Amino acid sequence: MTNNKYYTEENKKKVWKKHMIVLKFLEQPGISEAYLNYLQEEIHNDEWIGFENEFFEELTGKPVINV
Amino acid sequence: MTNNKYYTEENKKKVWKKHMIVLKFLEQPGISEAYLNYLQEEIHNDEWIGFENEFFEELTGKPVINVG
Ligand code: NI
Ligand code: NI
Repeated sequence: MTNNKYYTEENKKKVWKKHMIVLKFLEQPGISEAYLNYLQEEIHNDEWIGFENEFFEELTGKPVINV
Repeated sequence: MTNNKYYTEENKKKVWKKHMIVLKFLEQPGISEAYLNYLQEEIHNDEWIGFENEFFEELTGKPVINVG
């Protein structure tokens, strides 16, 4: 069974760093409130499956990572 | 700038999912533009030293990840 195309070490590193970039953006004024309102809207979208812990941590201001 | 002590598989999976959540937020009206503005203000900030490639891929709309 071929090795992963998507969830790869290089790609996990790239997402880690790009997530740092976006995270500083989310803390900007105006943007913060909109991210929050978006998160409140999205937890009720059943398009996401298996994402419950992450939505909660995001909604409650929990640290991104543990540690 | 990090020793990668918390760069663990569990945390990588967590950051993966969260970044998917945020990615859908960026596609909303207004937010993509605001994000590009932010990145433009941000390019010459020595806050992102060592982030150059990621920053550039983000600014030029290059894919989030590399399929191959
Ligand atoms: Ni609901
Ligand atoms: Ni510069």
